[PDB]
Amino acid sequence: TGAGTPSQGKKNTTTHTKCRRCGEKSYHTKKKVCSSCGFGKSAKRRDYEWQSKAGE
Amino acid sequence: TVLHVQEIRDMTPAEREAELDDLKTELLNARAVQAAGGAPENPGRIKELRKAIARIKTIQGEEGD
Amino acid sequence: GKKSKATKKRLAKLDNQNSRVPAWVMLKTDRRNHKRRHWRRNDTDE
Amino acid sequence: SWDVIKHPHVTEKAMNDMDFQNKLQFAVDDRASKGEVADAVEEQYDVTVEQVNTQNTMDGEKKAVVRLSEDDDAQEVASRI
Amino acid sequence: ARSAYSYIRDAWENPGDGQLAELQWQRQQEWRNEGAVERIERPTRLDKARSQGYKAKQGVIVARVSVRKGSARKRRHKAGRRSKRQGVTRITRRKDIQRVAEERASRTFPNLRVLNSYSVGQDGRQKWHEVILIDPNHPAIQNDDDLSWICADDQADRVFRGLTGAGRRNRGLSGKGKGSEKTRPSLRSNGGKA
RNA sequence: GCACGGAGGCGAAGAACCAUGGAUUUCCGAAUGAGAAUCUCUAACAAUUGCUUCGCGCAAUGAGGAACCCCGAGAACUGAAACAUCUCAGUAUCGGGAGGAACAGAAAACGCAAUGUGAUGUCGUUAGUAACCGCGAGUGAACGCGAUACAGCCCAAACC
RNA sequence: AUACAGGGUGACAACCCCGUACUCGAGACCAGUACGACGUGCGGUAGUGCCAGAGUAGCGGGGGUUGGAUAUCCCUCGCGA
RNA sequence: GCUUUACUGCAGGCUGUCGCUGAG
Ligand SMILES: [Cl-]
Ligand SMILES: [Cl-]
Ligand SMILES: [K+]
Ligand SMILES: [Mg+2]
Ligand SMILES: [Mg+2]
Ligand SMILES: [Mg+2]
Ligand SMILES: [Mg+2]
Ligand SMILES: [Mg+2]
Ligand SMILES: [Mg+2]
Ligand SMILES: [Mg+2]
Ligand SMILES: [Mg+2]
Ligand SMILES: [Mg+2]
Ligand SMILES: [Mg+2]
Ligand code: NA
Ligand code: NA
Ligand code: NA
Ligand code: NA
Ligand code: NA
Ligand code: NA
Ligand code: NA
Ligand code: NA
Ligand code: NA
Ligand code: NA
Ligand code: NA
Ligand code: NA
Ligand SMILES: [Sr+2]
Ligand SMILES: [Sr+2]
Ligand SMILES: [Sr+2]
Ligand SMILES: [Sr+2]
Ligand SMILES: [Sr+2]
Ligand SMILES: [Sr+2]
Ligand SMILES: [Sr+2]
Ligand SMILES: [Sr+2]
Ligand SMILES: [Sr+2]
Ligand SMILES: [Sr+2]
Repeated sequence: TGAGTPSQGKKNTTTHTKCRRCGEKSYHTKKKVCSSCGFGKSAKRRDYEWQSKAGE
Repeated sequence: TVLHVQEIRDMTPAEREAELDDLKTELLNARAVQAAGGAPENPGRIKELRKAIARIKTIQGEEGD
Repeated sequence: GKKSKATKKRLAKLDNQNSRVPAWVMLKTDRRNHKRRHWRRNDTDE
Repeated sequence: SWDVIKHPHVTEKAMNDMDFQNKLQFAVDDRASKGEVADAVEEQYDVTVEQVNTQNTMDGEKKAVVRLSEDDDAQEVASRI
Repeated sequence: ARSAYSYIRDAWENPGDGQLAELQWQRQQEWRNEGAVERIERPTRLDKARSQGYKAKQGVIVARVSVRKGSARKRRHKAGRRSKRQGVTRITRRKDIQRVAEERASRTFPNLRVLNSYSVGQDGRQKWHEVILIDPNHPAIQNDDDLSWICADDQADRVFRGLTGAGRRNRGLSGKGKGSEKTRPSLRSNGGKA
């Protein structure tokens, strides 16, 4: 069984969903954590300096 | 339009509420006739009713009812 | 699947948005919905 | 403050319910319960509500099918709006 | 004549001798069974507390905090490092324990602001410090000529920015001349070389 | 309104429009009665604190903000024509935190050694100087001076 | 023309329109600052070992850091006026 | 990437010592 096309047919699990806090489809319904804004993980909003060029 | 601010302030608290229910009913019937796709409409009033109700509500707050 | 009431509201909105730009807007602007979606070719969120 | 009854739902299927089952159909606030729909209707048209069935529609609104008592006549009630 | 306070002071110059020695031996047994931050109604070292600004008044709080003794509790590198950056054992943190103590105390009382702190001994595995905290929102303090200054907005969370007496010492701000070229006005403005 | 349509309406009861102030302001959201992919279940400052009439009665904290700022944690590619000290660099990145600016600040200073200067930032200079360094590559101040702006005070104790 | 900045208007516009010079008005910041006023009360002599901040000053072991070299700053363990 | 009695270091284990730490 190839890792490619044939293995793609087994994918019918819902993980990432519309996030209550930020509105992005990043709320992982299994972990109950938003990979985009951090909801469910932290009160503070998920943010990182590497999201932009260092001097900008 | 038809209803002015003066007229509203000149009404007693009970009159505003009565006028309120009356306006709401005209609106409800408008939306009903609109729901039935009715044509005997006058697009202006359906818009006027909303504002009139906002005016009365604003006045009721100002006066304390 | 099983849709919650909120999911339902969202699907409903997406359906509504998925309509043509009214004919009269054409005239008024003297001459296209960029958010037109197809159930099959596209994929909504959630 | 949100009202209960939004507007009459007028469609062929609705007309039939009205002509054959003495039922009226309304678009109501999605937060309204079967009971709150029953009251609102009795207090707006002065009639006796016997049963209420609801449905959250794919149009984002809640639809109510309100059956009136035999003492009332839907056809006539709806005819005054 | 000598103040009664001078006696508390003099006793604490040698916490390992006399009555004090016996007191500590007794007290520590209880402290060891207490939490990380215990509010106390009265300073163990009155003279020291009053000297640092303590007052028997509403809005003035004292809490004892214990912290594990020793160097940095650091995790060894999980990626490539030149020999110089592979150390783990002899590496120590840049903030002294008294400072870590003041911060834990201040976290416990989010609405209060650190005024000062002092040492109350240690055993072989931990150190204890008492921290004086003030309520910037209480009128008895808002009206105090000696403490109201701590009610200003720019004093909020003062401990976390090193504005404490222990904070300023640890930042190398004691000296006004030689040796403070890289500490004043801040470690950061001086490129972090102090 | 964008938006140059159709219909209809509003405006001399002075509309539109602008300024200031006020009203309304769904749900989720620090999100705070409990739970939940923005909904649901049966009165709510949840949680941590201060005061306390010891009752959430009165209060505080939480999260956001372009960067700037303060306190902590802290690389490597790279340079040395290899490389380990050194360098890149206290840089990137991470944790915490304040403000409109931060931080510093009225000498247990300086040490043009003096019959002299007189809180502190910062700018120009002192200077790639002193100092560091497989004394290699490289790293690198300060006092002073010219400026900017200037401001000096409060406790602990003694005695009550 | 104290206005010949700029723009608009069916083509190269000081004089067609908006503006522009001059003069004037309001808000914000400077700033609850400066000045002014209220209260407080500066200072000096003689006598008096009454008072004046401790794990500190200082030393040693181990680290980091720094231009700091014997002579940087800091952490940690021990000792200590 | 991997190896080892390559170079240099780092964890870790063993061991002495100091603190915790007292009385006869
Ligand atoms: Cl604080
Ligand atoms: Cl000089
Ligand atoms: K390197
Ligand atoms: Mg359709
Ligand atoms: Mg159902
Ligand atoms: Mg006084
Ligand atoms: Mg600065
Ligand atoms: Mg909630
Ligand atoms: Mg090289
Ligand atoms: Mg270095
Ligand atoms: Mg070489
Ligand atoms: Mg350097
Ligand atoms: Mg110097
Ligand atoms: Na699809
Ligand atoms: Na509707
Ligand atoms: Na605090
Ligand atoms: Na609003
Ligand atoms: Na609160
Ligand atoms: Na309470
Ligand atoms: Na090279
Ligand atoms: Na190489
Ligand atoms: Na070197
Ligand atoms: Na240093
Ligand atoms: Na040492
Ligand atoms: Na390889
Ligand atoms: Sr197989
Ligand atoms: Sr296959
Ligand atoms: Sr599957
Ligand atoms: Sr979590
Ligand atoms: Sr962040
Ligand atoms: Sr497909
Ligand atoms: Sr539909
Ligand atoms: Sr805070
Ligand atoms: Sr001056
Ligand atoms: Sr002194």
